[PDB]
Amino acid sequence: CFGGRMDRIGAQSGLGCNSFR
Amino acid sequence: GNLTVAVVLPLANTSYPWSWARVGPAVELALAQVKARPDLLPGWTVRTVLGSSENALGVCSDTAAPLAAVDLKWEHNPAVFLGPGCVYAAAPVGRFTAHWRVPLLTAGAPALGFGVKDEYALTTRAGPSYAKLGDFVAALHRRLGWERQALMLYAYRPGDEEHCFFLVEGLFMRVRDRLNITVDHLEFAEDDLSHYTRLLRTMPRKGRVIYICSSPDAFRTLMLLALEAGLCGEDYVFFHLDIFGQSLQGGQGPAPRRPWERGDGQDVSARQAFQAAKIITYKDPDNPEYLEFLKQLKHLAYEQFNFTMEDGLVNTIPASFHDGLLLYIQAVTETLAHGGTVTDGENITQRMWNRSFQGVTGYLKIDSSGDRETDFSLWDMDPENGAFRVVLNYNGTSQELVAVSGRKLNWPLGYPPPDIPKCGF
Amino acid sequence: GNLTVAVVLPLANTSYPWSWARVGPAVELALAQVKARPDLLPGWTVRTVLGSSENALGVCSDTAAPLAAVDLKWEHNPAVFLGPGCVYAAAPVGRFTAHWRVPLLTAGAPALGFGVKDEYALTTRAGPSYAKLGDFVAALHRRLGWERQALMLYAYRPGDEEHCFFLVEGLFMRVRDRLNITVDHLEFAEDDLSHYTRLLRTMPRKGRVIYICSSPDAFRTLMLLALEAGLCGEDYVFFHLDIFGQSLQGGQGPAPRRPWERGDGQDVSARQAFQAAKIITYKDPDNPEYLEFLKQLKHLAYEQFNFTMEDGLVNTIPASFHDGLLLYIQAVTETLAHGGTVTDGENITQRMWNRSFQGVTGYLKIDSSGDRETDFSLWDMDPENGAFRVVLNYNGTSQELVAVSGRKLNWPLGYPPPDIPKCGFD
Amino acid sequence: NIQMTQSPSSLSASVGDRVTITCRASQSIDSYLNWYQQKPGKAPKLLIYVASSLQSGVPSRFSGSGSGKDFTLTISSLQPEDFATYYCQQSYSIPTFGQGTRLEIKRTVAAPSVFIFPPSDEQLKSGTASVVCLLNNFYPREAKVQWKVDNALQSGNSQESVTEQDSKDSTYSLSSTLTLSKADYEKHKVYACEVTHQGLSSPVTKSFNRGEC
Amino acid sequence: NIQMTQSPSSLSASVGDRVTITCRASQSIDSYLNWYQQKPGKAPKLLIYVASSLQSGVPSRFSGSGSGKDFTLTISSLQPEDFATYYCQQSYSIPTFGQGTRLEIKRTVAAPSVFIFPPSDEQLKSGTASVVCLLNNFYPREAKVQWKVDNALQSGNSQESVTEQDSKDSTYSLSSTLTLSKADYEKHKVYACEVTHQGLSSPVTKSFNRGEC
Amino acid sequence: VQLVQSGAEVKKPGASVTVSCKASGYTFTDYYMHWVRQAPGQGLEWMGWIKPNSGGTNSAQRFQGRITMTWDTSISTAYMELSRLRSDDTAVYYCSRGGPVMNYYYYYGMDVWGQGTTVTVSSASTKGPSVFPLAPCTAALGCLVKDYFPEPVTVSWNSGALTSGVHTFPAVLQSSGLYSLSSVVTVPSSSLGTKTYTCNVDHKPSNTKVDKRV
Amino acid sequence: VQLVQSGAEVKKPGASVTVSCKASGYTFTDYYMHWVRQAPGQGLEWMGWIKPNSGGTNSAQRFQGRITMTWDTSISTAYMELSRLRSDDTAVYYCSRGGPVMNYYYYYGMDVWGQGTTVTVSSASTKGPSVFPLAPCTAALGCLVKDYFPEPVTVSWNSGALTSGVHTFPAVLQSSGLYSLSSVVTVPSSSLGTKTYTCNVDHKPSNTKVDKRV
Ligand SMILES: *[C@@H]1O[C@H](CO)[C@@H](O[C@@H]2O[C@H](CO)[C@@H](O[C@@H]3O[C@H](CO[C@H]4O[C@H](CO)[C@@H](O)[C@H](O)[C@@H]4O)[C@@H](O)[C@H](O[C@H]4O[C@H](CO)[C@@H](O)[C@H](O)[C@@H]4O)[C@@H]3O)[C@H](O)[C@H]2NC(C)=O)[C@H](O)[C@H]1NC(C)=O
Ligand SMILES: *[C@@H]1O[C@H](CO)[C@@H](O[C@@H]2O[C@H](CO)[C@@H](O[C@@H]3O[C@H](CO[C@H]4O[C@H](CO)[C@@H](O)[C@H](O)[C@@H]4O)[C@@H](O)[C@H](O)[C@@H]3O)[C@H](O)[C@H]2NC(C)=O)[C@H](O)[C@H]1NC(C)=O
Ligand SMILES: *[C@@H]1O[C@H](CO)[C@@H](O[C@@H]2O[C@H](CO)[C@@H](O)[C@H](O)[C@H]2NC(C)=O)[C@H](O)[C@H]1NC(C)=O
Ligand SMILES: *[C@@H]1O[C@H](CO)[C@@H](O[C@@H]2O[C@H](CO)[C@@H](O)[C@H](O)[C@H]2NC(C)=O)[C@H](O)[C@H]1NC(C)=O
Ligand SMILES: *[C@@H]1O[C@H](CO)[C@@H](O)[C@H](O)[C@H]1NC(C)=O
Ligand SMILES: *[C@@H]1O[C@H](CO)[C@@H](O)[C@H](O)[C@H]1NC(C)=O
Repeated sequence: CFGGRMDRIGAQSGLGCNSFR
Repeated sequence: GNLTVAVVLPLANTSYPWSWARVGPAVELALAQVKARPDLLPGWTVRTVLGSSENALGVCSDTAAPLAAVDLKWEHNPAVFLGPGCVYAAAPVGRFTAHWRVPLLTAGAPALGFGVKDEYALTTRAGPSYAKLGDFVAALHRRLGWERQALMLYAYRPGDEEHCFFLVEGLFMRVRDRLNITVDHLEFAEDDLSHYTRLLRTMPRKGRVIYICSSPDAFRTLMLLALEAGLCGEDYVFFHLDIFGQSLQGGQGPAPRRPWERGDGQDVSARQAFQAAKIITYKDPDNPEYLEFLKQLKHLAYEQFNFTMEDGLVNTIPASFHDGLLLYIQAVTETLAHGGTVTDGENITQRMWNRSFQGVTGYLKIDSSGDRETDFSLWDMDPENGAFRVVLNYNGTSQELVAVSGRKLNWPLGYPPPDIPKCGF
Repeated sequence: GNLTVAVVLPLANTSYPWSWARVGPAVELALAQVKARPDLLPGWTVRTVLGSSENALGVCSDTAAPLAAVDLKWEHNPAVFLGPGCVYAAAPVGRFTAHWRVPLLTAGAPALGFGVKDEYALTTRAGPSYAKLGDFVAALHRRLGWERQALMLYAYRPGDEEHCFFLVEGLFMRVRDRLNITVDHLEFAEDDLSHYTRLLRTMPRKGRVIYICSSPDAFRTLMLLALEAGLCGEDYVFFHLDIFGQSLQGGQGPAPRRPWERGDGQDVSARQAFQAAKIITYKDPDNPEYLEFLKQLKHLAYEQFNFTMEDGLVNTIPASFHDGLLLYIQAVTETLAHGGTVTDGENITQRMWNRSFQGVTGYLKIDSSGDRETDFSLWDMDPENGAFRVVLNYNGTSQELVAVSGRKLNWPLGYPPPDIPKCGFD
Repeated sequence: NIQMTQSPSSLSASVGDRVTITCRASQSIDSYLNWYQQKPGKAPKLLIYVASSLQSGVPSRFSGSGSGKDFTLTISSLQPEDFATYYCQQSYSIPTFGQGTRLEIKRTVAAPSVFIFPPSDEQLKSGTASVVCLLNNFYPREAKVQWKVDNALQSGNSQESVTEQDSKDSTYSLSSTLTLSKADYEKHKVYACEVTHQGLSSPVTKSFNRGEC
Repeated sequence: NIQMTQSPSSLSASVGDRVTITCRASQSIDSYLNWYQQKPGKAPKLLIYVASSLQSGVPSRFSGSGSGKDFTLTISSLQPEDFATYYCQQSYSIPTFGQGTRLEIKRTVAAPSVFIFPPSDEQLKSGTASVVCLLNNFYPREAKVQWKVDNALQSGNSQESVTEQDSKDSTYSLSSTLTLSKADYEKHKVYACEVTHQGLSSPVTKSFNRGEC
Repeated sequence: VQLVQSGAEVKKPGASVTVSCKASGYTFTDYYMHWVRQAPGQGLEWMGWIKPNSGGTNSAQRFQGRITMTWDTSISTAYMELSRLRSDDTAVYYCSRGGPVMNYYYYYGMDVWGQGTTVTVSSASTKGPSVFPLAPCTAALGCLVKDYFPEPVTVSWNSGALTSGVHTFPAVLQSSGLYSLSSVVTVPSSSLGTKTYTCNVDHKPSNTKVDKRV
Repeated sequence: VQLVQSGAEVKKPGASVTVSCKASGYTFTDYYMHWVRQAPGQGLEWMGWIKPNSGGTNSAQRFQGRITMTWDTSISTAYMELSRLRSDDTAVYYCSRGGPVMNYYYYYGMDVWGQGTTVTVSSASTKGPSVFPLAPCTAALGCLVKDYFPEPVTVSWNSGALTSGVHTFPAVLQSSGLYSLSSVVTVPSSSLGTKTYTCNVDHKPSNTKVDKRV
């Protein structure tokens, strides 16, 4: 989950480190 | 006395389901209904203040909405906040209202992150959510006997605010919580032929029951590619999670709803491929009160906001707003009937939670978590006509599956394929 | 006139590198230096207001910090904002300042999300950044001739704001942007035990050069497990991204350091295992001005805050603040020397960017992106007595690598192992 | 920017009275405020250069105070030369000027005198007629004037001129002029103007006829 | 909750004047305000409700205005029975009262008539020595009384009592009492109390000797 | 409309105090009833109110936990009970009516007030006052009363014959838990011996009959 | 300290105007120079300021587009250049000094002001006035001036023979782009014909002299 641009309220934990760029 | 209601919704942009041009007529209809009823706050008048939750670009932003909410709170000090609908915009407003101990109402924001009541207390969601989709999926798996594995895929776009991403995380989390089975997930580009080819290569070796979130064009292209990729309907099943039903109309009951016809020379191939695809959408209310409310809403919107609305499931979003407002009013009355003031957020929030209400949308039920239980519909292709039709409905209050007119699911081999083939992956 | 500086830092908790108990003395020293210097703001005085960025629990939060910033802006209307340090707390504050066109100065929040100036405009970071670590990694790869593959692992711990997430993502993005090589990544939980077994089972099939972001105890346990399994230094290399120097106490001036001994009965095994491990840390200043500043900082903090500070690289965090503040003052003077006002923001930020300054830490440079270039250090163990020592330093202003006293980076076999074995991963 | 508001918009007081003027800022400013006084036909003169100082050459009867978002300018004893327009200006940022505050003397209520003038023959020769009616020696300044021709009202074709308060009698002049084309003159007969004033118990109509004039 | 502030703390005016009391709210309240007037020893009485409406049976001279966070109460044509304490109370939620605002008449400054009293012999036999000196017919109430024992500053062992304002002369009465142990009385000879007042040109010292009495 | 209270008791700390307020001239269950206490010097303070028709009660955050309010519709009376008394609980309590209940108009002002009930909480006992004459060593004379409990005490000069120029200072609470005050009179200097002076004190709780001659 | 200005020219829209400010009598390079424009009926309006010693310049957002201000330290003069003039640029311009340059005290108020200059923007020719006498049909005697350009107009009538009790109305800009005003003073009706009344209108820009019998 290193796609970036997720700094918009990053307090959400979530899952899914499969961006598959 | 006067009761002040603060609204934080986009006032200029009308492309969002929760736009002010579609909510304003509903709000004024709710106010008229309250004024016309003597059992809803007698002798009290409700005023509404408005604020913008969009930047100069006219899209949802996480900076303008909190500032507008803070300015509204400072200037007017409202007793309740309405909206916003965008997840990013409404996320800080929830925390701000929780700190201010001000009740918040929202018919949108179906993100799973709002389900934590400790961080987001005094927040009520009267609209559709994504956890009910997980409950419906678990019920379908229980009914069909699938208990081994599942696959999830979603598309990435730079325009939307990761709608498929949020829907998929909610669905996957609820499936993991309930069915405790092994589920995979992947993200693919909306427009990339190489990505499509590699995805079609990867899919056959991961699972058999597959859920896809993407645009209707992307789904059609994927199904067309799978037609000659070797995938058939006797082993593979595809589900399209179109909550608003963009591939179809949804607004009207009786209609053909041909999704595979586009006049591009591949209609026959699309029809042949679509024999192994199903669509999950929202449930359309059928009571005449909903039709009358829709007609009044269209008339008022055309008269005032100079906006022409279109039939569809999107119209179910503002209507719930209306109903939710009514519920809130009732709660206030109960407080005034039990020795309280209009600034008792905790008591009102407890009173609305876990309650049954009657509205234009029907019999709504709010559980102890403050989330409204929603209904879903599953479509199927007609074996003879070839046009899609509604075949299953889900009741979330009783958590039951109901057939329509004694219809049966269309299976190419008669029975649903197993999760794991006999040969194996 | 009066100049108002707004600080948003934890005023009660004293466990963060940017805590007020360690920044306040630095701010006082900077103000005293400004007052004693007629060049900086002649005839002007500088004020300071404080606000709390923590909740009742005492940790930094993304809810209390924006509210405190809004309250400070409404009550005092300052010209510059200081802090916060936590990314989740600083980012909404940074966006609010950008909307308000008020300059923001900080030394924390090194997350990659702040690297875009379209959204986080008028924001200056005077502290270390994670992109410089990526530049150092790329330079090391170029020097050591590795251009094929790399492996990344980071640990997840509940309690902190994902320390090994932002660093790993920033370094990974920088490596992809600069080197254009295939790099993998993986997350593991240090609390569990089967996760370590799965990691040791999956590492040989994913690469030979591995970067690890975990606690020193977790790193030692992983190294011991690798030694027991059969991993050796002739084919594998391990790098530990300990920026603040936790495995090595302090990371101060030269002294024998033995991080493989803790009296657990297996010191020999740990010493043998650590023959293939290196540590990447920050570079401490060498000028005596830094030592004098540290002495005065510790003395004033002890007398005025009832806090006892230790020796370590963490003390390099508040000092940068000091230096940054000085730079800001200079920029203001330049504006006041060009027929301007202190309430413009854009001119001051533009003047601050792409400038060379001299401070207690040394000669620093700010590029066009408003990110201070930081030096790095690589620690190596002495083969004779088995103690770690500094052997290589990286300067980011010139992007160069320099040895220390002619020290040679020894290897178990004689030369660095190849990035990919001739037989491949199969 | 910062918007600056002055209160009250207008104020009437006698000689030797205590008067206060409030200046409010939309944003907090520590002490960056200046007070200026301006007389008609003259350049403004500075009175206070910070929140609470006193510029050289200014009488001690003026005082200034306040902070944050609210400031006050106080005059302990009014004088005949102290009646002027007051402005408060902020200097923390790009300077902005307020809407002003007019100060006038206090006088008893007086009744207006209504005078009418039928259009001259020279105006008819030129091809454009004009009628005028004016209120003379009235107080206070507020009044309403309406035009009525054959019980019909026209708007947008009239102009109003008002003078400044005189030093001797403290009176005002309020003249209304209605201009019309030559053609429109002869299809109407009687022209009148109605005046409504606080001092008058009932509105006064002044009328004339085209034929007899 | 919501904190309410009253301005000013106290004021003085004559019969037939005009006074104004301002109430400030920490938060925003549309029209949730009530005004009460309370005389000493009597229950409070409601004058204005919902910040704009006058209760039946209340003189029309009282008026109320304002909305949001600023409210004003104006009293015109003051009467001798209009001097009491005024409170502004919010009624939005969890009603709270103000700190109060006194309002009395204005009179010429007078000079106190200070008298002293030696302690009684029977009180000394009990085991306590008390010396009292009183101030009579002084205006205003603001005054300073200091006890001196053999030219030494005494503090922490004295009490003062002030009576309410009178009607005929509208003056004040103050009494200061110093309490000391029986043994402490005979070890000193000179006892005095010092009076400092605005009306008095210079401080007045009233002294007596233990041996003389 | 009329509101009548009763009670002048003094309770030891840690005890319970009950205040009863009776309404007449109007329907009891048609308006709210608020309870307001006023400290001797601090001022008015709001505690809570009761809703009779719906049986609802509201209390302040600070007073919540040790306050109980009840009412009886048959006799149109309301009772308030406070437990765990402290030294700061000495005040005057008022019962007031305000706001119609039909449309939930709880924000209306309080237009009817009671006479008030005085409650004193202290650790002391009834004790007789002591009178000490005060004479100089225009002339001033007076009598000082000290060490009495509880309030009130009435003092008169010459059995009411002399009233002009008589000033009675308010009582002050001593550090020992008792009260003291002094009453003074101003007389012409020429009348130092022409007429006699006598001050009369009356303490009803202690039944003290003392006639002290100056 | 003296501030001298010069210029009262009128020109068609779209041209350029220059204003000269002289700061003789004091060190020009030791203080700021502020340019302030005031509308005829709106109020004061800050435009910008310059810093002579450091070569600094500051302008408003809505004015920086078409204003250029320079200075000449040889003669201690400041020049203001305005271009793209429209109908909204008809106002009065002022030049003033305030704030020392040794210390950056830009917040100091303007101490010494200038005399001011008037700039008018209009597209019209210099045409003479038209005078219409007023006669009664306790009367209305006077003269009305119509369709004159440009400002100003001299004394109303009689060249100051009748000064006591005189009223003059300000000029009003009509839709046609010209100006008009009037002046009416009523005498007792007894001496209407005994004294003759003549109004004199003089116009320097057009060199027009009109003597109209009332
Ligand atoms: C000063 O600042 C420090 C640094 O932030 C604070 O220390 C942290 O305090 C927080 C708040 O309690 C801690 O967060 C909690 O951590 C729990 C795990 O901690 C255990 O495990 C760690 C090792 O991982 C041990 O070091 C530690 O001693 C414990 O044994 C979590 O389980 C908690 O999660 C639970 O609570 C949260 C709400 O807080 C829920 O949302 C979760 O769902 C869950 O129920 C929680 O995250 C943090 O671990 C502390 N860090 C350290 C290093 O100790 C000080 O408390 C603070 N002090 C003051 C006075 O301000
Ligand atoms: C999904 O399943 C739900 C439950 O299985 C369905 O909810 C039911 O909806 C029907 C309407 O079609 C309700 O019937 C009405 O109920 C109201 C409310 O009853 C009130 O009065 C009774 C009197 O005893 C009281 O006990 C209740 O608490 C209410 O106060 C009546 O007024 C109507 O006359 C009518 O009977 C059912 O009550 C309701 N079930 C429950 C358990 O509430 C829902 O409709 C299903 N979804 C769909 C789309 O059909
Ligand atoms: C109204 O909102 C929509 C979002 O639903 C805007 O459409 C997006 O606009 C941005 C740029 O503003 C583009 O980058 C996106 O690609 C657009 N998305 C889609 C789906 O079109 C739209 O521009 C807004 N309109 C106005 C007038 O603000
Ligand atoms: C890293 O390299 C830069 C540039 O080579 C060094 O900056 C120089 O510092 C010296 C000492 O102050 C100056 O005299 C030079 O002018 C600087 N160079 C430039 C180009 O400005 C910097 O000192 C180096 N870092 C360290 C720690 O030595
Ligand atoms: C409600 O608002 C109206 C104006 O819309 C105002 O007149 C009235 O006083 C308000 N009532 C309250 C209780 O604030
Ligand atoms: C600066 O602050 C001081 C108080 O510290 C105040 O007296 C002074 O007026 C202020 N000056 C300005 C220009 O705000």
